[PDB]
Amino acid sequence: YNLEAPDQDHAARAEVCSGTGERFRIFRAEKTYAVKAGRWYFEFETVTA
Amino acid sequence: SQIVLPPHLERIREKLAENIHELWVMNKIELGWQYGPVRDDNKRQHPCLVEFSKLPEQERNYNLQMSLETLKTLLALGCHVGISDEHAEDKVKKMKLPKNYQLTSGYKPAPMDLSFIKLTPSQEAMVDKLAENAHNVWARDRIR
Amino acid sequence: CSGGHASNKEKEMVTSLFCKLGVLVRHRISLFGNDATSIVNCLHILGQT
Ligand SMILES: Nc1ncnc2c1ncn2[C@@H]1O[C@H](COP(=O)(O)OP(=O)(O)OP(=O)(O)O)[C@@H](O)[C@H]1O
Repeated sequence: YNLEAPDQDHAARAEVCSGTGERFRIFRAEKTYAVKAGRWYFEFETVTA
Repeated sequence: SQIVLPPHLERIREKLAENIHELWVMNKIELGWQYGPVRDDNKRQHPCLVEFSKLPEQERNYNLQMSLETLKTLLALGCHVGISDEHAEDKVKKMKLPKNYQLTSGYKPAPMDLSFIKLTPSQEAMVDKLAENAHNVWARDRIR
Repeated sequence: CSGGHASNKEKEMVTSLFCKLGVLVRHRISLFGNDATSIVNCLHILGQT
């Protein structure tokens, strides 16, 4: 009984799987620390990709 | 339930079931298994060692039903099957096995699958899927 | 990942088309009226594809 299988159907997750209905949380500094002049630098460490 | 079984699979299924029942009796034989009336695992006695004819009819019914469910799931996953040739079905020819490795059953279990037998990754994945499907059915039985 | 899956039979017949085009262009360049360079470029891009 040579069973002819269907071709392996490749499925792309494409951000469908996700928790709740809230998509992204935005983090920012306080409004009073706005910079109007000068040259400024800060770092962002990416724990995950 | 919506699945329908092709006639070659009905005709194959009964002796498939008896042969696989024998296959588990030999797997437990090579695991160290000596027949007995009571069903104790620690004592090592259990009535299911015997052939399909002396196999209790209620375990026989579950074996045939699980064979039918496995083949129906196989068709339900979209995997078609056909008859390659009548020769591979007719032949059960094998080199003789020692009485230590054999039971009183006459026909030798394993066919001549030395290197020619092979499962492609799709076949192995489908074997996996059948595994969790059987596990899910068993889990629903325990939930009931 | 969503689409663009070139069929295996499609790739097979693309290779067949490349082979038969290579056979056609062979031994018959003089008949073509200087578009043989265009045929060479076509065969080239077929090779890359
Ligand atoms: N669906 C089933 N149909 C028939 N017999 C079964 C079924 N499930 C278990 N059994 C029987 O019950 C006993 C339990 O052994 P089994 O092969 O299930 O695994 P086990 O290693 O003993 O572990 P567990 O305690 O998880 O069942 C065996 O005698 C087995 O033949």
